[PDB]
Amino acid sequence: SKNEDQSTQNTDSQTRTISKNTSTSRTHTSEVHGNAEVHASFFDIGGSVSA
Amino acid sequence: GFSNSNSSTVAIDHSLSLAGERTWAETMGLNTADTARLNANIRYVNTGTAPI
Repeated sequence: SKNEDQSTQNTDSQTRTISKNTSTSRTHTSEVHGNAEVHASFFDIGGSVSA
Repeated sequence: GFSNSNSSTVAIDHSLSLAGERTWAETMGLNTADTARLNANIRYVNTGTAPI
């Protein structure tokens, strides 16, 4: 007779997790735009520079 | 057009959590060498002629 001791375990688990969260955020934005423009017509030519 | 830009977002959070749990468990242990125990129900019969 093999003197071996064996065991089986069954387990059930039901978990209810109720969670809260909150947040704030603060953003600060700098921006530097550029522009150049060359217009041309039959007899009218222009140019423009912007920032 | 040539547009540069630069932002900076500063944030903060608080949080709660309420976790309720109910756990059921069952276990059956056994030893293969000692599975069962015996018990006999027996009588004694004298069919002879002298008592013992």
